[PDB]
Amino acid sequence: KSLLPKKEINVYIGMSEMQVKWYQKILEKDIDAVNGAGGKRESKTRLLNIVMQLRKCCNHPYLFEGAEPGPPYTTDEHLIYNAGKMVVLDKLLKRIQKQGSRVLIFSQMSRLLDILEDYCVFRGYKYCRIDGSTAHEDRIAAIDEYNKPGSDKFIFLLTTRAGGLGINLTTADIVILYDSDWNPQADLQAMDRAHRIGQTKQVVVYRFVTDNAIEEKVLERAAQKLRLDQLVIQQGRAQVAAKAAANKDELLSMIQHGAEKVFQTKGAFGTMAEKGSQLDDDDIDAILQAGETRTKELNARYEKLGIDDLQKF
Amino acid sequence: SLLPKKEINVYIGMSEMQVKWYQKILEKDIDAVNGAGGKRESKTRLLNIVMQLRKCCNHPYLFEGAEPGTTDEHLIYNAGKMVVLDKLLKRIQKQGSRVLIFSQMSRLLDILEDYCVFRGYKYCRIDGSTAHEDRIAAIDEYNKPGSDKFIFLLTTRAGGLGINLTTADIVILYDSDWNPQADLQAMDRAHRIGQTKQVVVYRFVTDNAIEEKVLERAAQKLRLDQLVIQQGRAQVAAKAAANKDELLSMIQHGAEKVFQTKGAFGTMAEKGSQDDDDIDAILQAGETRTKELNARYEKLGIDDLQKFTSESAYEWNGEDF
Amino acid sequence: SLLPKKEINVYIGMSEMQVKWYQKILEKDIDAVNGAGGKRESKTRLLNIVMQLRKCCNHPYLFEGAEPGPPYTTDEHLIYNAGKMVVLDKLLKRIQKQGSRVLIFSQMSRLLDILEDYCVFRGYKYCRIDGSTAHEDRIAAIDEYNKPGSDKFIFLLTTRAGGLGINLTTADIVILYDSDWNPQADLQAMDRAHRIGQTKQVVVYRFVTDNAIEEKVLERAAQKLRLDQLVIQQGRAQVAAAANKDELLSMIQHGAEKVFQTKGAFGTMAEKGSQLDDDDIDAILQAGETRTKELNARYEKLGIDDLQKFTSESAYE
Amino acid sequence: KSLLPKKEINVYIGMSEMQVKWYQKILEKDIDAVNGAESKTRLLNIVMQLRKCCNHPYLFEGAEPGPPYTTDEHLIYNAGKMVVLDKLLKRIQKQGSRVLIFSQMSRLLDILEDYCVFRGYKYCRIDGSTAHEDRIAAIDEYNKPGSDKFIFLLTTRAGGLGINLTTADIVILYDSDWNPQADLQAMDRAHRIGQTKQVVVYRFVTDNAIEEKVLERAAQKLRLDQLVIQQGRAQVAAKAAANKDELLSMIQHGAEKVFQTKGAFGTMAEKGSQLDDDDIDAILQAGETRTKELNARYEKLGIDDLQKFTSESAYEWNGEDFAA
Amino acid sequence: KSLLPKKEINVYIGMSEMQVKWYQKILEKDIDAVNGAGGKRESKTRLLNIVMQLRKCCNHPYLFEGAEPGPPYTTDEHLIYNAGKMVVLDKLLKRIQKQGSRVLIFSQMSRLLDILEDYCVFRGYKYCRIDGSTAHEDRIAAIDEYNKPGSDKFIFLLTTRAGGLGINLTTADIVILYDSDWNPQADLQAMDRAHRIGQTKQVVVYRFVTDNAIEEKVLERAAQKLRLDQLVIQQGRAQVAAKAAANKDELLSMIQHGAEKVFQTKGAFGTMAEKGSQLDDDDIDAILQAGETRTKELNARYEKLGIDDLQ
Amino acid sequence: SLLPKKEINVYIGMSEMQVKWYQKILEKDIDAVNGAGGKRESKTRLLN
Amino acid sequence: KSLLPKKEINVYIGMSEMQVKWYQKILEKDIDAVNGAGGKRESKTRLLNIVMQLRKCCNHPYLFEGAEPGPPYTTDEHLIYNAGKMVVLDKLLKRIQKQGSRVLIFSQMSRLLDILEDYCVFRGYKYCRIDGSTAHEDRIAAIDEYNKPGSDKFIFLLTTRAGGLGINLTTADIVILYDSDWNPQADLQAMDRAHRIGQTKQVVVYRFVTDNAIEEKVLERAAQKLRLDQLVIQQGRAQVAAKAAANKDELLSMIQHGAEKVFQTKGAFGTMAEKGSQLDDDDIDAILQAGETRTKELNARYEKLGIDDLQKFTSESAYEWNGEDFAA
Repeated sequence: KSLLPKKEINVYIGMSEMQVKWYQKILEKDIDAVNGAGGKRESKTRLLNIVMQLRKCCNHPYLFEGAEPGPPYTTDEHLIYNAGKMVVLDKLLKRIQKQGSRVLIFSQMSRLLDILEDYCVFRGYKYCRIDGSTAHEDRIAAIDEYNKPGSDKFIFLLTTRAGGLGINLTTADIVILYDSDWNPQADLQAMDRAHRIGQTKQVVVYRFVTDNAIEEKVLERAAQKLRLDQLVIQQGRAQVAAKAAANKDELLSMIQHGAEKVFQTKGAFGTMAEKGSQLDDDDIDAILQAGETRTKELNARYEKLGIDDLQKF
Repeated sequence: SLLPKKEINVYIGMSEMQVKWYQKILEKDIDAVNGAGGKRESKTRLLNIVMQLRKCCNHPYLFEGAEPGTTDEHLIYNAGKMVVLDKLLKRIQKQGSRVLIFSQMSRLLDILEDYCVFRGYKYCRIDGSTAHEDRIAAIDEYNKPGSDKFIFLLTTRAGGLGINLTTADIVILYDSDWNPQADLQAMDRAHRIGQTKQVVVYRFVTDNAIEEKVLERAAQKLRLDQLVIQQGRAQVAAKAAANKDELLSMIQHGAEKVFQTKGAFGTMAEKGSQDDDDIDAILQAGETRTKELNARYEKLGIDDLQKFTSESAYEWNGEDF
Repeated sequence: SLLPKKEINVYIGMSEMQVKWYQKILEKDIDAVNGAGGKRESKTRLLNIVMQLRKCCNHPYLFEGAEPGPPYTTDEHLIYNAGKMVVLDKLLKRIQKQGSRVLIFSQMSRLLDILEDYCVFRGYKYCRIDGSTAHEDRIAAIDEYNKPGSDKFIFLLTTRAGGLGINLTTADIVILYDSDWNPQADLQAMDRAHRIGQTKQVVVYRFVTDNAIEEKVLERAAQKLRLDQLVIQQGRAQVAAAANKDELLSMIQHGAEKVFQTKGAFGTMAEKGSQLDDDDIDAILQAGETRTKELNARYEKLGIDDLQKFTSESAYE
Repeated sequence: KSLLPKKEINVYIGMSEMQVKWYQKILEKDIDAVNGAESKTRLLNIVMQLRKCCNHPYLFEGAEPGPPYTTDEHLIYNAGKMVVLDKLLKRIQKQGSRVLIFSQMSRLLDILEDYCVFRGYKYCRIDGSTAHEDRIAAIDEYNKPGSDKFIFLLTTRAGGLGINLTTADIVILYDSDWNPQADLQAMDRAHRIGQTKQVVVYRFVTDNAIEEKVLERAAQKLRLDQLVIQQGRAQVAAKAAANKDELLSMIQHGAEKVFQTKGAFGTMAEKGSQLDDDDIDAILQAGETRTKELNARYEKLGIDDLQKFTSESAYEWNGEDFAA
Repeated sequence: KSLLPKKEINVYIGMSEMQVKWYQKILEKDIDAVNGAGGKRESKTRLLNIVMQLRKCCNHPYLFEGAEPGPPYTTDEHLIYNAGKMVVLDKLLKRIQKQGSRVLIFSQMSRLLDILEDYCVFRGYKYCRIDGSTAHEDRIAAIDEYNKPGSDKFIFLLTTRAGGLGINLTTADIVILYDSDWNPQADLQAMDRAHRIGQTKQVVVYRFVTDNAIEEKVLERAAQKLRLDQLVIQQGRAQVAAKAAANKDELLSMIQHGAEKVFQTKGAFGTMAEKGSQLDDDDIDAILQAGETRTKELNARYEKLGIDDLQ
Repeated sequence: SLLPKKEINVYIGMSEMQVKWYQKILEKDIDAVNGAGGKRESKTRLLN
Repeated sequence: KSLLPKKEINVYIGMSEMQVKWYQKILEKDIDAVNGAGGKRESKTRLLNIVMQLRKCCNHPYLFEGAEPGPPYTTDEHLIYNAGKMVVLDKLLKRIQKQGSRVLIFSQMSRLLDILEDYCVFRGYKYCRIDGSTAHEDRIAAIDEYNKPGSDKFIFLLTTRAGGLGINLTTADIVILYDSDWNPQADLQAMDRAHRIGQTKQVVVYRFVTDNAIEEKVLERAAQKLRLDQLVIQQGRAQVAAKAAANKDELLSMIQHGAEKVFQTKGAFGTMAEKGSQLDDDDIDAILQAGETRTKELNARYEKLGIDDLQKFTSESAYEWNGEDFAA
């Protein structure tokens, strides 16, 4: 049956004033690692921590303790306009529901799904959730709850880790990757819960990217890793074909090649029929001339082929 | 500087004698040739037809009873390659060049031995089923400064790895191997370190017969090998972890603007957190940047994606952040 | 057919003003220059000297209070106060005269700012990608310079700015004002114009301050570039260090015909017959050591291109 | 102290009439796989049987003349390597040299044990089934000054780490290991720190048989291991950052000439501030010249000539303990 | 949606006279390794050869050279009655087609699929084939052809290798494993080409097993590994729960436990309410006896559970 | 021979003073005891 | 020959007033990860940074930038009395030199050897050094020199992971592990530069451990992994013996067991000699009684051997050199 190609769209998002303060605070508390480096041994683990904190800031400031206005922590509109992605999500979901579409929202951080839960109740969105701490049959209980015909649920909150487990959620048609995994295949594996055989509608995948921040630069490395993985796949294909011996069909096409021309020939075959004896200096000069031309012709056909054009030969 | 090697295919016809044997081979198993065999069959009978046809393209005397019931001119003129070789060798000797000749079949080198005696050529020989000490002597005698020999008879996979015959400057592949590397390593006996002259390789290929089709399958296999070698860095770089240089560029990406900003960032600051039209402008501009990102990267080869070992050698900042 | 690019090091001196600043930088911390102090000192002190000498080899106006006193004008002193600017001025002039366009790369954005004032001073139409430049901006900057019949002439970039795979084949000359510490960075900047779609011969000019710090910087990068090539060229070695079918088949078939031929004993045994006087042993050891030398001297001299087994060798037929 | 380099000599050996019969029988009993037709498991069996035949026919059951099995000269003249070994050992003893004999197969050392008893050769043995206290009893009994022992039989993968038998100067590899690094450990039981005499290593190779082909494939992997070593050194140096001394040499370069300079420096001094086309042609001409000369100096540095810091080589012991 | 569970049935099959001759010949051509032993270094590699040949004999005698009646070859009923599995396959397919069912046929050996191709043509069965190492675009072309509405095909020949590629073949309802993979998950990966989301009918899987031969013994060893995979899966789940920290919901149950009874109490709590002072050692014996009683009871609740529960 | 160990849970009550403080703790944070915060609130409040 | 066993002695050291300030500064600048009294979700990557900084603090504060006194910067006595290990080392070396002993000093950090270099020159201590950035040409010019008779040298500074396999410095008798590796076998190699074949004197190894700090706890965690490696080694011994088939020596004792007693017997054997005919169940009660007695006795013999008593064929300890060479 017809499976429409998935529309994968990056939506670039800014940061709230609160996010800017925290993003600045994160960079400040390790400016020496940012400004220069330490011993190469030290810098890597020290920079890797900055990455996660900036990753958290791009997701939501409330992931940091004491950020949300002090106790009591009430769920109001502040939960949305204090995070850049929430503002985009709030209006994106409002349009998604009106067009009769159901949405899966994946995330790297379970504490962010916790934030999304308080938002869903604040807006009245019926939802399901698989964290990864979820047990085996509580997974299946949530899948069935969402896929049942005439379901009341609308959003399915998942961690990207628990997305690629062989679960099928074709009853949703829109995928929102709130943040991206470092392995592009893991994000690609999460998309294939809605865009797989069984889907009837157009799958649209929204990849939230905090523009002009660390998430925009990460997008370029994920773009590399997705391409290098594509090349390894191609090298395996060319390697299988290169290690492959001739088939029964391959041997036959070689034998029959020109066999008809031989059966017709009565006297002499080919270059011997032209001359056939006592090669003259000009006679060999013509063969070597025509041979070198045909030699260039053979090399030209295969030198222009390359990996991405493998399944021609 | 080592001059790149000239590789030239010499497409050659066949004699009247070869026509009869080529037809007899096609006839004694003609039902197999037209595709009659079942799929469960072995490859042996199909390969037997191939081996006999290649023998016919080399020299008809490879078949028992083919040669008339003496070493004379008929030895040269009853094989299309032998006619081409005879004048090609006579012209090679005059210009002072020395030649290596490779073959798949040791019994064809038996024919070339009688040829080199008929024409009075000095030669040595390594069947590859000779002996280590014997082929050491055959090598050194051919490379002896002031060598008497002119031709050197070899089978393609014979000498081993790294023997040196650079005192010869021309290589003739009487017939070709199934694996392109065996012929490629046969050329590299002459085209390797120490060669002072230009190495030229002649590949006898019987035109419009089976050997013309063997050449294209071997030409494919060489190209498939080249892509598997060339994309060898893909397995490495696809699993590599980020350098200090990589992580540093990730954290500093936009750090200048964030410090400069005293309100919010782009989407939120300008708009102020409040339209269908504003969001539809984001999805529009977002999808455009996605296409341009996909097109720019999904065309790339491994020359742009490969990470040199020297990049992790982070030494200083270009702009001291 | 894509022509191999021409890479040329252009060795440049320093103006009288640079020598003054170059001396001051060396003087203000002459202890570290002469290698004084403890060996426990962190790398920060020397690296700061490297930065200042690198800026000084680029342009003295990168130091505050260098440009002639207030008020500040943009004139010919912007050219003749830096040796690289003097060579670049006639080089750019000759580039436009021959109908060529040029990409100019740099490590420092504050230098591209200086080059901006130069391009406006000489009336050059130009584009700029900074690395501090938004995505949609540099897309338009790429397209502007790549438009057919483009007004622009010079493209100012930082060696890292654009990212992978951007195309600037509408230029055929590349000028590296200053070099990068890792050679792949500069090599990627040349391949902005030296890639598929480039019709004309790509020429790359690399400005190098002769007899100063940048000449010594360059040798190190050239070394690290040579190291990388040896690694990459030898990347096939570990996967080669199992056994093919043919490799196992050749081990069994080796000499098997001669075995079937033999009815009595094999070589050493047939000729001498399980009894060996001193002379026969002496030949065995002399023949072996001779074969041992020729075997070792043949393989210990080889390279990866001879040991590497093609994947098509597994296609046994 | 001065440690004389080891002399490694391949001793190419033929096969007795009995070996030829079995070698033919092995090839014939599976001539289908020998011909070319897919599982290497069928070939790996043929290889192992041929190695046994190159070593000794009595490793095959029913080969030795039927019961009773008597130890006589037939234990020697029915194996090509035994004939060479018996006269080699005889000369080794006459020149006052003692020999360690290694083998891949413990059942072959069993054959050598019966040989040593038949010839009156005092011996010791470490089989990798030998207790520590029994190993140390054999080591000392062989090394004690004025020792009576002459031959020491060991398995190549006995796995003794740091065993010292420097009181012997000759090592005989009856058959060869598939990993050349394992044999190099067996050599470095006599050729190690403590050795005073010239170490000579004899590697028995059955000429014109499977053992000769194995010998060539071992040299290929032996060279490939060297190439990996060199790629590793070139890799470490390529990722290495500059030292305080390396940064210092960069800073100090030309610093004296700058302090020496009163006016302008170099190009700006040679023709100041205004350059005609003749000036640019001279800079570009010398610049392209110095670029070619600079590249030529670095284009000549291959993997085989790299600055070694640690001095490992594929042709010396890994320090790796090969207990299989 | 409703996905009916798959019927997995082992079809135990005998051997033809020709198979017995070769099965004897294989066992005889190396009987000393079979009945006894060689060296532990020799025997294991030597036995692995015997296993591979015995499975070829259980599959089809024509896989051996010179076995098929003297060439020239022909496709007759001899191609069928000379292999036990083919005879059973011949009558099963005759019933399979009449009940309006289509079958995927897996095998470890492509040279056996080569035999099945000649069989399918000999009976007039429309088929497709995906061979281990078939080009990707050609590999896609058969999936689409077999699944297209109103398809002409009836049999789909596959290698167990080319099964687990993420291909979907739900338009068939019968799967025949001509022979079994040593890795039980590989055969289980082959069944899910038809028994997956999209299937509407009852999936039946026939696993051909040569009874009283090596293939029957493999069946026992393969079932053991199938259970060991379940045990590792269960150990992983039990490991995660042991590594898991308490929920906010778990902590809430800990705080609330007995909180209402504490608010209810006006004086002191259970043991201190019953007595409260330093009273008799009869009181301590009453607590310790009930304490040892509740401990035996408490341990009993959790010593009941097992790796198969986790609930 | 090592004798297996007798493991006994000995179940105990609280004094009148403890009941007071056990109530005072549950009272001074009665909202969290009833479960008031959203899923985003950290465990710190309940853990205390 | 007799190779005297190594004396491995942990010498516990305190911290200077300056070290305490930095140790406090390290803990305070990331106290939320240290406390674990709230969320306890904080990542390990944040702790690995705290661990690495506290290890530098235990070595020397001058590894932190801005610690050492501002201009004028001078190498004086403050290089010693600001680090607890330097104070102990300074007096340790003073006693070591007078008794005619030479010392190898190892370290995990090459930048610490830099501090030791300034220290060695400040006191007039002749030294050599191997970093792994010092070439083989320079290696043999110093190690093979250091051993030469009448050497002027007294101290040899090396990094624990210099990599030198088979480098032997038996002309030194004292090994100082200024700081410890997290793989004990890496420290074992550093010891086995002096405590190996060729040594004539008693090798003493001093392992500096900052008491009541992170270095004391690491030492206790190092003993666990060091102990667990012995168990892995011992389990391997039991595995090989369990997988071992019987040799002809094992088979011969089985055939010979009681064969003489059988050759001597001319009537019935054992139990059949007692009765032979099927007699009282008192006889079966006596056999089952005697059989159950011998069964418990057999179980007791093998239930009392257990691991750590497994027979030694190869002399590998977790407490001796791996044989592997370590490079950082």
